[PDB]
Amino acid sequence: PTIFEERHLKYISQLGKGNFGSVELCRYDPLGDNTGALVAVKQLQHSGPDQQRDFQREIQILKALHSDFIVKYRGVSYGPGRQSLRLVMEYLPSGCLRDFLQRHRARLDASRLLLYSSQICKGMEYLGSRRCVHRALAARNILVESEAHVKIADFGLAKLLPLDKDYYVVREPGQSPIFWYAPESLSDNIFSRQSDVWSFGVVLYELFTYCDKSCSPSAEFLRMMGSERDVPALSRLLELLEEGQRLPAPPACPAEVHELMKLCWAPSPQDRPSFSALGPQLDMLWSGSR
Ligand SMILES: *CCC(=O)Nc1cccc(-c2c[nH]c3ncc(C(N)=O)cc23)c1
Ligand SMILES: NC(=O)Nc1ccccc1
Repeated sequence: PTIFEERHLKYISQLGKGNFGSVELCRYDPLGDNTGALVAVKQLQHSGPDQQRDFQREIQILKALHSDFIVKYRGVSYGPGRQSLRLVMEYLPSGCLRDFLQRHRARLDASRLLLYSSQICKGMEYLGSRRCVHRALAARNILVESEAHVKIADFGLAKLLPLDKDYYVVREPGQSPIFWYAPESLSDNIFSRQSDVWSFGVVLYELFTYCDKSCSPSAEFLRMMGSERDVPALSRLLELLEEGQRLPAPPACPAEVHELMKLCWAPSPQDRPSFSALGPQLDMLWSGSR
C-alpha cells in the first residue's frame, strides 16, 4: 500500500511536535472496524517554501532507506484538499530512547547500552553509504522498537551530499541544539558524515549516562563554562572545545567506550573515525559483554 486513503487513517493522538511539523498516531483502518495497524504520520503546519521543499526531501530520503536500524517508511497520504502529503511510517510504542533510558535505567546494563550503540552505528553506516547526513542524531530522536532494538528516526534535517562533495554548508541556523554539534558546524555551518560522527559520540555519552539530567551535556557545560556566567553559551562552548575540553567520562562507562567518544570528538573532521571504523570496535565490545 503506497497511498494510504486519508478516509481510513483514524486519528488517535499527537506523538510529538517541532516548529513546522507534528507526528500523529493514527490507525490505518480500511475495514473501518478499528482493527487495522497503528502508524505514525508526519505532516507540516505553519511552514514556508523551504520547509515544504525540505519535507518532500525528508520523504524521499526515508522511503529509499531499508535498514533494520532506521524507522520504516510505509507510504504517503493526502492532507487537506489533497494539496499536500503526509508521511506514513511504522509506529514504535516504546517512544524515544532518551525517555526509555531514564525510565528503565535500573535494568539496562552496559551490555544493553553497547547493543544500542552498535545498532545506531550500523544505521549511521547505512546512511553514510547513501551519502546521507542525518544532522539531528540524539537520544531524543532515536526510537525504541523493542527492549533490544532501536531505530534512528527524525530525518527532518537530513540531507544528501552531492556526488562530488563530502560536506555541505547552510545559512546560519537561527536555533540548533548546540551541545550535539561538531565545532565546524557551530563555527562555519559545515555538515558532513564526520560531523555526524561527532554527534554520535555525544549519543554514546547520552547512552552511558542513561540521559540523567544531572550530567546532561547542558548541565556539564554549565559546570564547565567557568566563573563568568554572562558569556553566550555558543561562544563559550566553542572556546572550551578549541582548548580540548570534552564531556567527562561517565562513572559507569567502560573505558574503551570513553576512548571511542574522544576519537569521535577529534578537532579535525578527517581525524574522526568513520562509522565503518567505529562499528567493529563497538561490535567487539558488545560481543565481549553478552
Ligand atoms: C522522547 C520525546 C519525543 O520527542 N518522543 C517522540 C516524539 C515524536 C514521535 C515519537 C514517536 C513514538 N513512536 C513513534 N513511532 C514512529 C515514529 C516515526 N516513524 O517517526 C515516531 C514515533 C516520539
Ligand atoms: N563533545 C563534547 O565534549 N561536547 C561538550 C563539551 C563540553 C560541554 C558540553 C558538550
